[PDB]
Order: sequence, then structure tokens, then C-alpha cells
Amino acid sequence: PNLNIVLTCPECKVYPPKIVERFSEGDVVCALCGLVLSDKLVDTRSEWRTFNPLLDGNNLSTRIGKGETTDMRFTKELNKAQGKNVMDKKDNEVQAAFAKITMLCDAAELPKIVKDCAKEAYKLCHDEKTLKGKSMESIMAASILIGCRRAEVARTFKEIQSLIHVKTKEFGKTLNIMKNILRGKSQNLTYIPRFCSHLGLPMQVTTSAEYTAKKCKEIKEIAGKSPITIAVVSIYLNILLFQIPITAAKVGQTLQVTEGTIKSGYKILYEHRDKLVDP
Amino acid sequence: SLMSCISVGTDPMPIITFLSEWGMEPLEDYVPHQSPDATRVFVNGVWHGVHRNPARLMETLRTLRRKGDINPEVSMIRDIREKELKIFTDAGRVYRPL
Amino acid sequence: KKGIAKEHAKWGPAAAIEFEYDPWNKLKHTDYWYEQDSAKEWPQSKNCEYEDP
Amino acid sequence: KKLMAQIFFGPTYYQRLRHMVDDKIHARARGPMQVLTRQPVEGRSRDGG
Amino acid sequence: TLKYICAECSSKLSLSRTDAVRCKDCGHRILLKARTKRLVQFEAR
Amino acid sequence: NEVFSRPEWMILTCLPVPPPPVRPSISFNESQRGEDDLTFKLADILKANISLETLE
Amino acid sequence: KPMVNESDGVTHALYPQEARLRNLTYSSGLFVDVKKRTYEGKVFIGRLPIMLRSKNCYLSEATESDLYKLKECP
Amino acid sequence: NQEDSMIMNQSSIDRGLFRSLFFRSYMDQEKKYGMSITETFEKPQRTNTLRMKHGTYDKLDDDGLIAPGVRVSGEDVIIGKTTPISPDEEELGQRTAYHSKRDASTPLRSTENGIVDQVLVTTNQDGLKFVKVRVRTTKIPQIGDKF
Amino acid sequence: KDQDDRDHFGKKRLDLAGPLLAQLFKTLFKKLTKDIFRYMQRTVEEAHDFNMKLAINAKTITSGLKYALATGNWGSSRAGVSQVLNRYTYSS
Amino acid sequence: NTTVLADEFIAHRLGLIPLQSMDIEQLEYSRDCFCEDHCDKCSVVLTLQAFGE
Amino acid sequence: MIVPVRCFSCGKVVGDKWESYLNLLQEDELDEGTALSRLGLKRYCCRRMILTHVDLIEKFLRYNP
Ligand SMILES: [Zn+2]
Ligand SMILES: [Zn+2]
Ligand SMILES: [Zn+2]
Repeated sequence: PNLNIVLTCPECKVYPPKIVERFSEGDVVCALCGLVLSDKLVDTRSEWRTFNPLLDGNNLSTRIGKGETTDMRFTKELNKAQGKNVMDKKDNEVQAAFAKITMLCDAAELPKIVKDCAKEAYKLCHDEKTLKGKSMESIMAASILIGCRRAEVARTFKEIQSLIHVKTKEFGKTLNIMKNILRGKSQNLTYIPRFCSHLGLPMQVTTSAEYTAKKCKEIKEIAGKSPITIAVVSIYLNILLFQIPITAAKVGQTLQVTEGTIKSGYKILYEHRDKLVDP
Repeated sequence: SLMSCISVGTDPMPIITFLSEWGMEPLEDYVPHQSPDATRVFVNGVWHGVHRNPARLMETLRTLRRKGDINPEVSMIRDIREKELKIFTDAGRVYRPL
Repeated sequence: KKGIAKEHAKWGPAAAIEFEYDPWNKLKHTDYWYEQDSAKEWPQSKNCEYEDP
Repeated sequence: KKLMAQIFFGPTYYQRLRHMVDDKIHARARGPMQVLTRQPVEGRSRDGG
Repeated sequence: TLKYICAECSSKLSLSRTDAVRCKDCGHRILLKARTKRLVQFEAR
Repeated sequence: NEVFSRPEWMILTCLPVPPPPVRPSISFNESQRGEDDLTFKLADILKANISLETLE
Repeated sequence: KPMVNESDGVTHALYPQEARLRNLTYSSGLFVDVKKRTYEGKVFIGRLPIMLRSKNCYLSEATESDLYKLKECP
Repeated sequence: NQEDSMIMNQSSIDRGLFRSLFFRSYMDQEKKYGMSITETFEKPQRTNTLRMKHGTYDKLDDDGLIAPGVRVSGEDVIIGKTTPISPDEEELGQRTAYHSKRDASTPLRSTENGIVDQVLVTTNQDGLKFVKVRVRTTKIPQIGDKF
Repeated sequence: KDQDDRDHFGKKRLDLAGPLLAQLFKTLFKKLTKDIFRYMQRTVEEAHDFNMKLAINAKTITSGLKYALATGNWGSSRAGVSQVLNRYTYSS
Repeated sequence: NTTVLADEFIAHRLGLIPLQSMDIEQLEYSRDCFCEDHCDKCSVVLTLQAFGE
Repeated sequence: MIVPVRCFSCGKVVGDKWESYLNLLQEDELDEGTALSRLGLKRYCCRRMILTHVDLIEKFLRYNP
């Protein structure tokens, strides 16, 4: 069949066409020979203005509801009838899960972007004997982690682990294979301003902190083994710099780090703070 | 109209309470034959009893509203011919100054 | 640039140009609308004196 | 030449309204058509008919 | 990197991508366009 | 009229499918592809056709 | 009082002029104290759009000069 | 002037009488779908991008915006917006040479003209970089206007 | 007595933004509680953890009213309550 | 331009500014010159620098 | 919005007349009709212009640049 149409000026035919499209006159014209190739060009503008296609695809279902010309016996008749055919698809989990993440990201005020970004993660895998279930929650929240990270932001695991408790062991373990599945199907830098956000300080702290954060890892000090701990250590030796009292008492209740990590990380970074005088 | 304003509504409790203390004979004990010339009292279109000397009652009320004792947005009407006295404190009435 | 008012009003060498003839309406070029008498109502022009009554 | 009749004259407040001509005049000679019916589209902004 | 203007600061910003969308010396959050250096031409006719 | 109107035909047995022009695909930006209600309804009926097929 | 939770998650006071430009919604949050009981502190519940010049708006009683500072016509 | 028509002194028009300004605000935004397709604000070029509007583009800066204070005519690309697409997706004609993205710009109304007053860039609630554009134009009183 | 004229203005009331938000907010708050009951039921049902963040849906209210003001919808049942401000002229 | 006034607005007002023009005949009509958009015998070039201090 | 150039009907350059006019009231406390007599717009195609102009540009400058 080959089912293809490609415009070609019969008088010239010099190449794959070098032509133009006079949208206002609704035609297409040979830019050299001037012959009108095809006319009655059709608008496609006003069609979509009146108007999930990303994830489910051609699996179709139409949201419905009662009518005005309808009795109460017609109202709850439809509400009972609208659920008797939900068996035909196994997107019911998805239609609850996509609802659930929609409840999830929005409730903790995630940007609407993460809503689809997390949706992208779940629909990506949705089935693997490596998952074979897997508590049904990592596929939600680790998808958000996959979503939010893909949404170019990130939150600490506790902010999500306490948000969704999956014992954190199989949660992360099944989380990792999602990246492998991501690679098979194919980062503290954003944690900076959010941390100072809840404490309400001016804007110049972060870059000053970011300069300090950059220096620690490059020379030495893998610093954490799960180095999420030293994300705060980047910050605290900056709040130790300035005179606003936010001592580890307030950070420990806000950022939730044990002073065993805070004091140890602070002092070992007091050794190398000599090379850390920017201004 | 340029002078118009809309009533925001208040709590009617003071008036009704105040009404009882000024001779509003409670409706539960009302005996129409025994007081044929009573003046029915309404508050936001809710009958709350009857009275017997409305003229004493009426100008007493307005004075309170003018004293600021009753919030000025509260509208009250004495309808002589109907033996009916009405009071409104509803939210959304249309009123103008005069 | 050297322009002429007929194009645009910016090149206007002149302002309001007063202009009048026949101050007394003796040429009958105009009929004076009036309620009781034109003379009592229509004021005389500033130049009416400059010509004979 | 003097006007035979007099004129009522004097200032008066005047206001300008939205309906400028340039936002009301249009023409069409074989422009685009709709997709459903292939009759010409409506709306001067979208080059209506 | 093209010139922008802070929303109140009226500060030269001359920035590119991967820059903190913000004004130097003041954390302002909106950027103007810092009009072109090629001249305009008019007719008051 | 036994040549054009047999009351037996008054009861639908095989419903026809209108070609795309009757129910054009609202294709916007190659991804925001809207479809007319009839497109969905034909799919929607087809599902209600699908279930009753196998369910019995 | 009105404020906005931005993309990162930071929440800062929102001014009406900014709202119009950045397509924001001049709202403020709601917070309710909840008492929970088991028988034999403050909880956020949502936002609320605020009428401009209302008692709670930042423009409630600002100075004329201050209004010019906030770029809002008196 | 019959039938509610008028007769307006030409010179008074020439002296600014009933002259007035006009300000149109064009705003556009890039929307990513699943953080896979990335709508982009940049100056498109008639060579490396496909299916582009036949208006001129040079009034754009590098980032796809028109510098303010620049006179513009109708059918001129105010905002340079592009959308990546899969090279082997539809094969809508010439896609086998570009492979990059297609034009999705927002030109000026063909019937409008004037000077771009100011252009601002900012983000929505969700950090999406977008831009509003304001166009200034003087509307001289003319024959058809309604008073 | 005459037939009661129902076009009399005294029999009319005007519902401004205050009451209009109230009744619209009244329902929105109601739906919030019912949902909070659902989460409260399941945790008692299944001895699960009880998280207020999980219990309370933030975007019920906010995304409720925002849409409720974006379009004149007050639910059908009402139209044209909200109009974009007409800034043609200061008088307008 | 950083005024609170539109460009053409200011430009239009600049047009309505009268200039001494006694020897206007000593200039050449703008279209008559073969000049490149102007010339010393065809036009007068005026500049203005104003700065709020 | 700011002292229009010459009156539309007549054309007497009227831009310079503004501040002098303003100088009159705040200093000599004249009546406007008497003021213009001192000012010198004896016709009334201009006598309108200064009388009914609005100085909006003053309120404009209240916005810090
Ligand atoms: Zn050809
Ligand atoms: Zn010359
Ligand atoms: Zn004059």
C-alpha cells in the first residue's frame, strides 16, 4: 500500500518540494514556478480550544453522569450502572493509583508537573515479576521519586517514607530496579533552597552554601555512605558562620538530623574550612 | 443607586430577647379571644408573640436604633392596618440612607 | 523639514483668522433668527461702528 | 460668503468608542475552510467568512 | 546571555540560561527585556 | 414498502460505521488528538458490544 | 495573610501586582486546630482567594505613597 | 453628516484630538508532557526546523523573543516556540532531514502593527518559564470610527 | 387583600460575595469531612497508621474554589456568577 | 526613552513645536533634494538630551 | 495628559501657557476666567483647553521607575 502522499510540482519536480503554504489563502504554491499545488487547505486551529492520553493510550472509557431530564430513580440507577463494567480493564488499579498519586502529590503540595511525571513512572513499568506486587506502594511512591526527580526536584526519603511507610527496605530495593528498568527502557543539588525555605532567610545563603557543598566531596570525604547526611553538613557550617541562632536544636527538629552526625560533620569540616574563605 | 447599600445581616437574638421584656405576650400562651386587638410581632418573618400597645413599643425601638442600641441596618415596620409589626435583620436586603 | 499645512496641521504658519464684511446686514446676505426683534437680541459686531449705520 | 442662516454653536462633551473601523472590516477570497463541513471558517481574526 | 532588567531594581542582568532567575543585590523574581540597542525611527506626520 | 421499508429493518441488527469524514479526528499538535463524541461512542458501543459477545 | 507556594516549595508573601503578572491567584491558606479523642496542633486545610482591598489583603490600609511603591493605583 | 454621521475637522485630528493608544498582550508558555517532550523558547531557523510559518523571524532575539522598542508588522513571529518530536513518528513529509523539532511559534496578528512595548519573562505556579508580550500602537481617528 | 405582588422589591434579597462563598464553601467543607471519615474508617477498619496529611485532602478546597471562580459554575445549578472585570474605562 | 509617555506621543508633541522659519524659502523641498534622506540644504537636524537629576 | 500643544480648533500655541496659569492660582489666587484675561487667551477656542485639561502625568510620576 505504502499509504503516502507527498507534494511534488509536476512542472518542476526538481527535488523534494521547495514550496510554501499560503495559510491565509489556504493553498500551497511552488515557490519558483508559482503553480498552486493543492488548494482548499483545511484549518486545524479552532478544533482543540474547546478541549489520560499520555499513559493509558487507546484503552478507552468515557466519564459519564446523570442528566437533567432524569428522576432520582434515574440518578442512582446510573451510579450503580456506571460501575458494573469496570472489570473489563485492569487500569482500575491505575484509575485508583493515578487518582491516588493525584491525591498524593497534591496533598503535600507537589507541583502539577510531578503528577504526570509520577504517572509516567508507574505506567512505564506497571508489570514485572521483579515487582510481582511488591507492596503496591513503592510502585506508587518510588514512582513519585522517579517522577519528582524527573520533575527536576527532589525530597528526602523520610519526607516520603513518613509520607508513605513501606518499611523502607523493600521500598528502596524495588526502587532501585525501577532505575534499571528505566535504563532497560531508556543528587542533593536541588535540596538546597527548600531546606532554608521553611526557616525563612534571605536568598544569598544557598550559593554560599553551594560553594561549600561543592568543595567537600571532590578532594576526599565520600562522607555518608548514603551521603544524604552531609547535605545538612553543607548547610550547618554556613549557619555557624552567620549570627542567626538556628542551632542544631532547631535544625534537629526541622531537618531531623542527629547531633552525632551534625557535630561530627561540622568539626571534620572545621579542619578544612581554611581553604573555604570566598569573600 | 449611588446611595444604596446591602444589609449584611445580624443576630436577631437581642431584639427578640428585648421584645419579651417590653410586653410581647408570648405566643405559646396567646389567647386571641382574650386579646382581640393584639398586634402580631414578626422577626425575619418568624412570629414570636403578640403585643397590646405597639405605639409605645415602636418609637421605643427606633430610638434604640438611632441610639445605636439596635444596629441601623435592622429594618422594622409597623403596619397599623394589619395589626402587625415586622422586624428584619436578614442579610441581603437593599437599603438606602435618608 | 519644509512642509505645508495642507498636508498636516503642524506646518501651520497661522492661527484663527477673524474675517467679516457687511457688519450691518445691509446686503441682506443673512436673515437674523429672532424671537421679538433681531436688533435687541443679536449684538452688534465690534466693527459695526467703523461703517455707516 | 455669509451663510443665509445662523448656526447653533459651542463646545460639547464627546467620547470615543471601541468600534474602530479597522477592527470591523474584512474580506475573503478562497481562504481556509472548516474541517467538519469544509465550508469557510468564521471569525475575522481567524480569517473568517 | 542577553540583558534583562530586574522588576524593581532596574539592574543590568545580562544573563543566560542556568542562572538563578533573580536579581543581583536583590532577590527579585521577574525579569524585563532591556530594550534593544539598535535605533528606532518615527514619523510624526 | 417491502422494497425500502420492511418493518423488520426498523429493529437494528448491524449498525454501520461512518467513515472518518463524518466523525473527523481532531488532531492538534500531533499529540493533543481530540476525537468527536461519535468516535468515542462507536468505541463505547463496541465495548458494550464486546462484553455482551463474550459474557453470554 | 496572602502568600504563594512556589515551584521549589518555597512559600513567600504574595503581592497583588505580582499575582496578575505571574498568573497567580491572590489567595491565602486556611488552618484549623483539630482535637482528636480516643474513647472507651494546627492543621492546614486549604487556601482561600481573598477579595482585593478586603480587611485581610496587604492593600487593606496601605498608604497612598505605599500604594505607589506597590505599583497599585490609589 | 446626514443620518447620524459627523464631519470632523482634519487639522484637529492632526493636532492629536481624540487620538488614543492601544495595548495588546500576547502571552505564551511551554508545557512539557511527561518530562519527555520539552517545549522550548528559542529562535527557530527556517533550515533546522520543519513546518514553519511564512512570516519573518529576524525580529527574534537568540531566545526566541522580540526585543522591546522594535517596530513590528503583521504576521511576524513574536515568540519562538518549538516542540521536539520523534523522527520516525509520523514521517509527515520532510521529517527525514530535520529530526529536531517543528515550529510552534506565535506570530503577530496579520492585521496589527506597531512597536513592541515591553516583554517580561517569568514562571507560572509550577516553575514553567513563560513570557507575556505587550504591543503599543496609536489609533488615529479615521472615517469609520464610532463616536 | 390583593394578590401578593412577588415583584415587590421588599420581597427580594441580594446575595453578594459573602453569602455566595458561604453556601459554596458550606458544601466544599462538607465534602472535606466525609472524606476525612473515609480515611478514619479504614484505619480503624485495618489498624493502619493514622496520618492527618493522608486524612485531609488539601486540593479539595483550593482547586475547588479556583475553578468555582474561574468559571461561573457554582457546583450546573448556576451560571454567570463570576465575570472578568471590565476595565474599559474607570467609570465602566 | 524612559518617560511615562509613549514614544510617538512624545514624538507627536515634538512635531507641534514651532520653530523660527523666516528664511524657509532658503531651503529645498524634501522631495526635491537628491539627498540621502536629508541634507543641510534640505532639512534641519535637531537633537535633545534630557535627564532627570 | 500633559499640557496639549496648540488648541485643536484655533491653534494658538498653548503649551507654554500652562505653568504661568498654574503660577497664578497658587500665588495670586485669581479666578480662572479672570486669570486667562491676565494670561492672554482672549478667544475661547483655547480658553477651553487650559480650563478643562487634566494633568494626569503628575499622578503618573508617583511610580518609582
Ligand atoms: Zn513549479
Ligand atoms: Zn535635502
Ligand atoms: Zn485656539
